[PDB]
This record gives sequence, structure tokens and C-alpha cells, in this order.
Amino acid sequence: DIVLTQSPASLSASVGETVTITCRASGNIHNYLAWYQQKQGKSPQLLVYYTTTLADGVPSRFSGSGSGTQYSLKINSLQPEDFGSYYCQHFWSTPRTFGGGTKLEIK
Amino acid sequence: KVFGRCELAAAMKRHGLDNYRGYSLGNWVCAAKFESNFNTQATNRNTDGSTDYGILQINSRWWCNDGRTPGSRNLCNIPCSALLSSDITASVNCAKKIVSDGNGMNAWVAWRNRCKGTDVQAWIRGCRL
Amino acid sequence: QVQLQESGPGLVAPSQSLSITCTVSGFSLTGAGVNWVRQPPGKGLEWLGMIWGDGNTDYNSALKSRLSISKDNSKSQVFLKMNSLHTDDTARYYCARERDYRLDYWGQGTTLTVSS
Repeated sequence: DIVLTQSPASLSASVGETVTITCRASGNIHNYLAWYQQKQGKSPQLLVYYTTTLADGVPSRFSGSGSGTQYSLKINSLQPEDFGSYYCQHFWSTPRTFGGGTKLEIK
Repeated sequence: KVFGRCELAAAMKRHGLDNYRGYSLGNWVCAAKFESNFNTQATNRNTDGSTDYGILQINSRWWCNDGRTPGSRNLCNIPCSALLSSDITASVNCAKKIVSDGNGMNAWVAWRNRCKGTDVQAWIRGCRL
Repeated sequence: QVQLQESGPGLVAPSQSLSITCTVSGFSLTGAGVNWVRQPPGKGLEWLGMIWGDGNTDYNSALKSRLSISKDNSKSQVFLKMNSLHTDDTARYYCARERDYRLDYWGQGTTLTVSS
């Protein structure tokens, strides 16, 4: 199956900082990669799909990029409500898999 | 001209349909399969003066003028015979005009009934882009 | 309004077969796929399988032989059934709508605990 290696496991940052989370696919997923935000005690929430497309309602401070096998989620001027966990998921054929998650926390 | 699935995909991607209005590429290839079975010459008369033309079957009463359909709107400001070519350009441009949003592929009942909800990506897997 | 709500047993012994329900609303089960995902206590997301709008199903390679997903388009319900339960199956179970290769709407999840 295509496995996704996400890093880093945790990140401590301050409000106003820019961070970057990466997910590397074990095989070409041809841009079929989504990113989700999960806040403490809530269910996952779609942020970005097809590598760079923002979900409706999602702020422009989020942007994704990559091709072939390395994908990144960049958050610019991170705000108080951006803290939580972040996961990537590929949609190239089946079975689908998730990245192991990144915990973004307050510095 | 009858296209191959991969060749039709590559042409569609080259023209900006991949993820246009959020619709992944396989949708467009699946729509073409069901609407004209990948045939640029396809045509189909309706129980009203209108006829659907080409690879994506564009209607004559609303999108292209065939100078024979009663009440033609010609919203793609193009002659229906232009849509019957081997170069998909004119057909891709009018479809881009038709799909004004994330629900716009409903403009094709075949896509809505035969593609939507299924693994449309199966149509482009194994294709060189 | 797209809504997905899970319902389940809460606690089960390995000696039982687990069934969880996902009741959706606001959209048709014929035009969208529904995925099943779980998240062990303090762990990450794990994909279990899915059922397409056409009724075809796909499963997690390791869990395939213990899972069975089906649905009733008239009742607007999708089901996940699972046997050979282990303590490792303890987790929060989610069903999510797939719209063109992205899980855009998620259920709130049901928590399951596998006893002894």
C-alpha cells in the first residue's frame, strides 16, 4: 500500500509564526492528497484537497504544495485557533492511508 | 475521431479541466465516455428541435447555434459545427462556461447518473497524465 | 445540511460481533461514497474501508477479512460490521462523506471499547 510519512510529530510555535508540515508518500499519489485539522475533542475537518485546493471557509493563511511524493502544508501567521493536530491522507486508488499526524502546539 | 481514454485525459488536462471548479479529471473523462462514447462526431436529436453535438454533447437550444433549433440562446457564442471537430478546444471552452461552479457537471445527466458517486479516477489511472 | 451520525454498542467482548451505524442526511447515498475511519485513544487516524455510491466496497488490507460495510439507500444508513474483536479495536469510530476524493463532512464519532 502507499504509506505516508508525516513530520514532524509535534511543533511548538507562537502566534504570528509560519510553520510547515510535510508528508512524503511511498509511491506517486499524483496530487490526490488532502489535509485535515483536528482540534481537541472534535472530529477531523477538511482543510485542503487535491494538494493545493482550500476547502470553502478555510482561510488563505493555509496553502498546500508538492507533487509526485513530497507534500507540504504551510500555515502563515498562525493564529490561536490553528493549534491542534494535522493529518494528511492520500486518495490514489485503494486502500487510502493517513499520515501519522503532527501536533501543533503553543510555545 | 474516437479518443482513447488516456489521450482524451491528457488533452483535457492540457486544457485546464483537471480540478476545474473542484471536479477531478476522471469526471470529465467519464462524462465523455457516457455522453459520446469518446466520439468527436457524436450527435443526438432530442424530442424538440435541439440536437446535442460532439465529445461532451453540447445542446443547440442553449449553448451553440445550429441555425436550425427554435429558441437557440447560443450562450457559448459558437456554431455547433465548431463543436464537431477533432481538436477538443472549442468543446472544452464551452464546457468551462457551462460549469460555473461545484455542481455544474449536473449539466450532463450521464455524468450525474452514471459517473457521480463512482470511482471516476479509475478512468485516468495508468495514463501518462 | 449534510449530517452524519454514528450509533454503536459502546462496550463489546471479543465474544461478540460489532455493528456500527452511520445515518446521514442532506445528501443521497447513491451520489457519494461513505468512508469509515477510527482513531485509537491518543493515536492517529486509521482508514478502514469505504462503500461507493454504486455499492462497491474497498477495505483496509490488514482488516479486510474482519470488516464488512453495507448500506440501505432508502433508510439512508451505512453499516460497518466487524468480527474477531481485539482490545486493539478500542477506538472512536467515524463515518465521513467522500465527495470526489476528499472527506468533506464527518460524523461526531462513537467510542467503542473492547472488554475481556
